[PDB]
Amino acid sequence: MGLDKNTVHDQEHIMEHLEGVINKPEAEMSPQELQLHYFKMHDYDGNNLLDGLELSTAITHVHKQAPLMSEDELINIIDGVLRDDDKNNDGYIDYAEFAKS
Amino acid sequence: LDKNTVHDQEHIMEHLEGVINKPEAEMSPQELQLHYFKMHDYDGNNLLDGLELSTAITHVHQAPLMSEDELINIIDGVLRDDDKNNDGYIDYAEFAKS
Amino acid sequence: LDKNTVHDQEHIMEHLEGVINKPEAEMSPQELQLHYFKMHDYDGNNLLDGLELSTAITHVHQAPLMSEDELINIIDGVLRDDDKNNDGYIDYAEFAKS
Amino acid sequence: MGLDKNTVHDQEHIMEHLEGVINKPEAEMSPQELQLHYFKMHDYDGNNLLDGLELSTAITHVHKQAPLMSEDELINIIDGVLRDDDKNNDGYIDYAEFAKS
Amino acid sequence: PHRRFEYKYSFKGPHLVQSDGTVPFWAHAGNAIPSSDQIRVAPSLKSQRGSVWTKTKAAFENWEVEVTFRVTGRGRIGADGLAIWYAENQGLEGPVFGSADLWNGVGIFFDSFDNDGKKNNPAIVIIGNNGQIHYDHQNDGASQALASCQRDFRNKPYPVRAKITYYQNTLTVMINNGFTPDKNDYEFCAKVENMIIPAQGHFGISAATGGLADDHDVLSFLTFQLTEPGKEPPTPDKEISEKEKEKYQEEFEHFQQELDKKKEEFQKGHPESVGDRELRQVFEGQNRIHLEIKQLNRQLDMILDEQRRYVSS
Amino acid sequence: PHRRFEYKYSFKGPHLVQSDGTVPFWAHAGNAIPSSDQIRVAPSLKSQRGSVWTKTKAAFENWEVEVTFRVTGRGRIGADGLAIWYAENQGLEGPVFGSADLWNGVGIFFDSFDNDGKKNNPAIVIIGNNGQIHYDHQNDGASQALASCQRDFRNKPYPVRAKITYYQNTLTVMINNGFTPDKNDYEFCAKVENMIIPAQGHFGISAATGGLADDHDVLSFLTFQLTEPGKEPPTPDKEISEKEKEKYQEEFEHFQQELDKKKEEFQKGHPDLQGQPAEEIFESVGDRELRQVFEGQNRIHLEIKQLNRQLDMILDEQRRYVSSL
Amino acid sequence: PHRRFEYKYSFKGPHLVQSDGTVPFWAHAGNAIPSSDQIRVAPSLKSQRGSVWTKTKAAFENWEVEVTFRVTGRGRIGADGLAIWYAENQGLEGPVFGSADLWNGVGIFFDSFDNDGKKNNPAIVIIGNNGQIHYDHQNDGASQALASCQRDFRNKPYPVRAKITYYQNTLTVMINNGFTPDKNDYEFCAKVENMIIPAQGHFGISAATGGLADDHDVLSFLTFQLTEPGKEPPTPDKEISEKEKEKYQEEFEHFQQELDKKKEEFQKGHPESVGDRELRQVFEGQNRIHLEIKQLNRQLDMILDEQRRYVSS
Amino acid sequence: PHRRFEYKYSFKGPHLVQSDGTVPFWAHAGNAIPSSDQIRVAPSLKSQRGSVWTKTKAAFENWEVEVTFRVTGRGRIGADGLAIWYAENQGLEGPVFGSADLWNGVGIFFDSFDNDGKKNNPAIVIIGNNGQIHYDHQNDGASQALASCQRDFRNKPYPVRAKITYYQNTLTVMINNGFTPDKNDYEFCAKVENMIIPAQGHFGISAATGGLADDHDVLSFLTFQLTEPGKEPPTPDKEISEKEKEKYQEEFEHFQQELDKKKEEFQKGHPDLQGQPAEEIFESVGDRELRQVFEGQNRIHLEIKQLNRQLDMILDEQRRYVSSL
Ligand SMILES: [Ca+2]
Ligand SMILES: [Ca+2]
Ligand SMILES: [Ca+2]
Ligand SMILES: [Ca+2]
Ligand SMILES: [Ca+2]
Ligand SMILES: [Ca+2]
Ligand SMILES: [Ca+2]
Ligand SMILES: [Ca+2]
Ligand SMILES: [Ca+2]
Ligand SMILES: [Ca+2]
Ligand SMILES: [Ca+2]
Ligand SMILES: [Ca+2]
Ligand SMILES: [Ca+2]
Ligand SMILES: [Ca+2]
Ligand SMILES: [Ca+2]
Ligand SMILES: [Ca+2]
Ligand SMILES: [Zn+2]
Ligand SMILES: [Zn+2]
Ligand SMILES: [Zn+2]
Repeated sequence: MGLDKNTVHDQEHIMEHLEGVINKPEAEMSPQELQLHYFKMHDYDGNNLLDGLELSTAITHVHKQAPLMSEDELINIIDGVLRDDDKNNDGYIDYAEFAKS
Repeated sequence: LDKNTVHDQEHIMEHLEGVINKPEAEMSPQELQLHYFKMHDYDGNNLLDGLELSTAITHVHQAPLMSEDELINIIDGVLRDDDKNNDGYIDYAEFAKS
Repeated sequence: LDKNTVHDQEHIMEHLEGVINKPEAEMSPQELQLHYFKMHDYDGNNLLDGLELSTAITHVHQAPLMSEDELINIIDGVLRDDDKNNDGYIDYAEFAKS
Repeated sequence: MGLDKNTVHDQEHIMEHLEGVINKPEAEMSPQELQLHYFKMHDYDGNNLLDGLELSTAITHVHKQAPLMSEDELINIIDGVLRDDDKNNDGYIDYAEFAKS
Repeated sequence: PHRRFEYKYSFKGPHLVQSDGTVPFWAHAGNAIPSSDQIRVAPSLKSQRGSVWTKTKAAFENWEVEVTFRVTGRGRIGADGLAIWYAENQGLEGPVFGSADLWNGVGIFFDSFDNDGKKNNPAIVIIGNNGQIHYDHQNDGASQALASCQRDFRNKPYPVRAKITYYQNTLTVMINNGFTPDKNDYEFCAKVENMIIPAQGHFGISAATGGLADDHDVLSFLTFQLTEPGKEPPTPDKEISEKEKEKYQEEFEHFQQELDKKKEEFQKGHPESVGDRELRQVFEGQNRIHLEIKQLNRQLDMILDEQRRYVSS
Repeated sequence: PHRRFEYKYSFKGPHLVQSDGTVPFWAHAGNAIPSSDQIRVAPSLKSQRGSVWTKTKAAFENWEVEVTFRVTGRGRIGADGLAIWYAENQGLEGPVFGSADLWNGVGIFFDSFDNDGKKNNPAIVIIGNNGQIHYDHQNDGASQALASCQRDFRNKPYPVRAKITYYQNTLTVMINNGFTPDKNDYEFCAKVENMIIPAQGHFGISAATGGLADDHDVLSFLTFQLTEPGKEPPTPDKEISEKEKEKYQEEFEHFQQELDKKKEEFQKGHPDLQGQPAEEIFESVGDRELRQVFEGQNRIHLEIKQLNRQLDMILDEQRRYVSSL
Repeated sequence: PHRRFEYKYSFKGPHLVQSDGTVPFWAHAGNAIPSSDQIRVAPSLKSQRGSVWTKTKAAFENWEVEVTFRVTGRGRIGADGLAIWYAENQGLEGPVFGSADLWNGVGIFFDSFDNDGKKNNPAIVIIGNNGQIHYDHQNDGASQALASCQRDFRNKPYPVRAKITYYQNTLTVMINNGFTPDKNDYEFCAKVENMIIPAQGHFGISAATGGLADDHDVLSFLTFQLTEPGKEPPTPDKEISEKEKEKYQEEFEHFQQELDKKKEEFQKGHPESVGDRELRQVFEGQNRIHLEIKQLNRQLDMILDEQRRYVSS
Repeated sequence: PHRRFEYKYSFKGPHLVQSDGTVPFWAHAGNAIPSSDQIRVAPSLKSQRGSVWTKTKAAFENWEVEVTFRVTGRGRIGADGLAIWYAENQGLEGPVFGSADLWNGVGIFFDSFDNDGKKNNPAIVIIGNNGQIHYDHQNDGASQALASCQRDFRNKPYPVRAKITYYQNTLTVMINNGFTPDKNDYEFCAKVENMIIPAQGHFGISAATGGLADDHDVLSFLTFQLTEPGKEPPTPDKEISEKEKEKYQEEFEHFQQELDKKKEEFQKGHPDLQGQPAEEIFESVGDRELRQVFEGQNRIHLEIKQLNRQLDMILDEQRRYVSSL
């Protein structure tokens, strides 16, 4: 498990996340722009860079019960994401790095 | 409010210390009692109530806290036979009366 | 307070600039006199006095400062024939009257 | 002219200088302690060290008319005093240096 | 009427919190943070709800509570506010000022946020509900407000005191403006007649914080039972000749005077600020002006009464 | 130097806490109240102590830590203050700014109360202890203070940001005074050269409240690993020809433009956000003491006006009792 | 009485200093620092004396001067103070408040340092001298003081205004304590009857500073000649039918209104603080309270007069 | 390093001015008012410029300058500010802080008015100009500022002292905030390394006042020549065996003790000195705005009390007109 393609490719989760601010649900989006929407909606700081804290917030998350992941499990997941995607060893994940995998 | 609880010298001696410390181990029974009455009136109203008495009998001087029902029963028993005017307050008139 | 001293356009034209600027070289003799009377009342009292006139006829626009006696004489001559109510003040009633 | 011995040894000037604070005038003082009094009274800063400024104030001075010395003259006197008495090249004049000359 | 102190439905400093970490005879839940001096019912954080309710029920025909509290905010607008409830059950959680909706009792709400946009807030609203009416949070309960007064209690220099008295089917809310540290400086705010509440109930306080954050501290909560002067039995022959009190009072006064004298010289046996002192002097001067104007008003009223009595004949 | 963000030693908003009420990878103890936007290490109550320490030890040769905090107090005098530690053991409870004494590491103390009575406070004091020197609370630690600078960080319109950088055995503390909302206006405060610290230690931040009361919020705590430009391995041939980076950057920018346009044209379609400007959230303390004085007058006027109208009636009806008679 | 403005014995802003660097018709000497807006008669430095005196002599039977000034001090105690002289000759240098002793005229002294140690200062003292009495600086002239009132004028928020009027052998000193920016808010301070001063004399102002330093700024000095309503000749037939004034006044008002309208939109054609605004609001509120108390006093006095007229019946 | 006091480039009280009203070895121009205790470079009046420069050029490789000054203002916002220059030519008149623009040297500016509107003021700005860059007054010189620190130096209970040290081509500014009356409590403000300045230059200090008014007093200006410890020639055999130094030091100490005893037993014989403590000379600005408010009440009370007694008579005499009738 990790930053799988289907986890980002869930149109329903993206649509239910963009509600309130982006009020235009359309069930015809390509699998390209929805990954982008994921990247924009999970960058809370507005710096256009995904770091470990934002990724862990996305992975743990709260949707309405569900049990929480263990701290060691979350550490392993984020470390596996960073060790295989942060080519520039900055800690942050650029959109190009995100699109690579 | 038993007699021996208020007729002990070491508690009041270690309590008033900090502003007044006049070591005199010859206090009359009405002297240490009056000190006890003066120090436990936190509000400065020269009057004792249920809350002041409840903090008096428990204090912070280890032992587990007494039961809520037991504390309620003992303070109600104290207020029943000591209060005479049924004001909800305990004065030194009633305090020295019983 | 000669007629040509107040009936020249360039002086008030460079004076009023900074807050209001409406370049219009067709001003009536009562219009530029109107502006002259309006701006020289520094105190905002809608009234001219000796001191306001003294700073009016001198200004800072080189030429040597005028003699104290000469300034006193010319302002006394101005005040003698223009003021009618003898208040020590010059109003536009008296200003336009002469 | 300069920091002559008689200039410091004027008992009248010392006595008229210490008035107001030291009102015990006694015309029997040795030529030793009057130099001390001079040194103490001309050190306004309380640092127990005479610099050029305090010396120039003492030399120019105001006693009640007399013409003032030229600035070049005062510069020459102070530089001559400093070049022949400031042994440690500190700028300040210690009491030991004052007693040397 | 005759007032009887009730310890069972009261908390007060400076030993508010016992050794175990809770306030006696009171049950607190939510984000309440009790301490020795006061109870912070809802701290200066976003979306905070807190409530302190009595453990044992209260059975009073007529009662009077005095609540001392502060509502402190950094900004000019605060949310949501404080609430004093006399209910039938302790809700202990809900969206109506940190407590449950559909309460069966009486609630005094010190609303500080104008959800209606009518510039009425801050306000004190008395709302009664049998248990079938939902509180309208979107308009500060204006439709079901029994009575309301527009007073300010935020960022006052001294604690705001409220006296809520239910006596002979009449509920009276009197508010200290908080500008003086006097204990008996109450001003009239609101009252309602023919108010019906259950005889059995729990007292409680609560506070809620919205988008803007305010600290809602409650310093004391004294509950008094009020009884009619005629209905109370006298029960005579209980003062024990009324002579021991007279023999003891002057002795106790003398001993407390000598203790104060001892403290006077033994404070220095082994050992205010500018600006703050000036502000205290300014507030004392304003209080003097207020008192003198009130005394003039009383004098003028007496003169009016004397003139009416003179012209009556 | 080269900076790498370390997620295991950081926390930031707006999702600071999880659903179970704990800060990820951090252990909080004492009177800390972690909320979603900030961690309140010590609220405005008497005798409060709080601390948040890292769960896992950090092994960095050179590092940099950026802390955003607010210390807000009603009065002009505050107590006790804030502290940022890099220690050997997690001391989560004690008498030194809410954490234990005798720590084996370095500690930066933001002291708001001048116990020494020298008018040297508020101050930023760097104190390095091997584990054998007690903190002299009664003298603000001036005897064992490695370095100090005199700054004010209380009641500022914007959060105060501090950068503490350990690089080549030199510890540099830079303070952003918080007057400006810019996040990159740091001003130098202090530095200590030849500073020694344990190779592995726990980060932490604590706060304590004394006789006076302040609120010590911490909004973020960003930890960066600093590597020297020459010792860092380049590891080339990993950019995958760098062409797709350029091919994706303009697509990302085009999205940003489109989403900004969509937000712009739907932010006014249904205007329902109340908003909260910073002008409505900031007010000077002394000016506050002025405003209440003004309010004190608004009462007094009323007590005249009613009285005035009372005198009005004694002018009117008395005339009706004069002409009739 | 009838007032006539006199420019020859006056200085006023904002063009107080001419191009050559001196104030017109006034001769200043000592440490006076005349500037465009005000004259700093003696700055906040140790041992400073300054004075501004009139060049040409003044021959008025009755006169009235209005002096606007500020005395600002960092400390709570100031020295020495300000002085307004109507003399016979310009002393221009001396130890009596920056001016010479044995003056032949009248001097109003605003003493701010209590050399007598009686806590009377600051005070306003009217001292007259023929030219043979030395001013007693060691006790603030208590022995030779004709009149004195104890009013404060140091570090006031607004300029302190003093009206000194000599009319029909009576000198009246009226002080605006400088708490409101109103021009006509004078309060009575002192008066002396049968005061004799020479008809020929010079007006002047002066200031002196002792060990403690205060800034003595004088903003304006307007001198008015007062004549009796009956002694002034009418000289009729000089208004020129009194119709041109009525024909011109409304035209001038219309033009000034249209100029204000033009400035209203052309101020923004090409482009207060918190705390300071709050202080201004506080001082205006204090002024409104004071005005309403004065109006209540007038209403009460009118009621008293009506009651006396009624009990007369 | 080794310090030598230079009298030719200094002035200090309490005999600052001579009998002819000029400062020795210094030329003052503009609106400077040199008094015996201090030089008021620009008084609290609108549009004032003043400067005091050195008459003689000074040739120092390394130097230290200690300036004691006060900037006192009535309001919380002051203008324009103070400046200390080490230039090539004198700068008596000009638009830059009371000195001429386009100076070939170094200039330290104490700026009190934030013309840039960035809330960066008051500030200490080091500007070094070769003679071709104008001073950007509208932006507070932030574009051409070599260094800057944010300190407050207006309305302090004690004089503010600044140490400016040029040593090994590094200009270091340390500012004493003036909270404490100690003369050796300097705190670091700024430094600029590899700073180049003319070998010979004039020292000078200037002050300017804009729309708002402040008083810019200078109490002392002490200039020291700094020499390296290795380049300084020792020149031994000049102490004359050093024995008389020890033989005179204790005599000087004994005289100090005797004079102190005489002053102690004399100061109470006829007590006539009034004295002026620092508590009676210092008061905070905001507290001042409170105190006048308090005075504003002391008037209002009177207007009630008299009114009160007036109502008193209408209670009394009316009764005398009621019982009689
Ligand atoms: Ca990010
Ligand atoms: Ca990356
Ligand atoms: Ca009590
Ligand atoms: Ca009782
Ligand atoms: Ca006018
Ligand atoms: Ca006229
Ligand atoms: Ca010396
Ligand atoms: Ca030497
Ligand atoms: Ca509401
Ligand atoms: Ca409402
Ligand atoms: Ca401390
Ligand atoms: Ca300290
Ligand atoms: Ca005097
Ligand atoms: Ca006196
Ligand atoms: Ca500037
Ligand atoms: Ca700036
Ligand atoms: Zn989601
Ligand atoms: Zn002109
Ligand atoms: Zn001499």
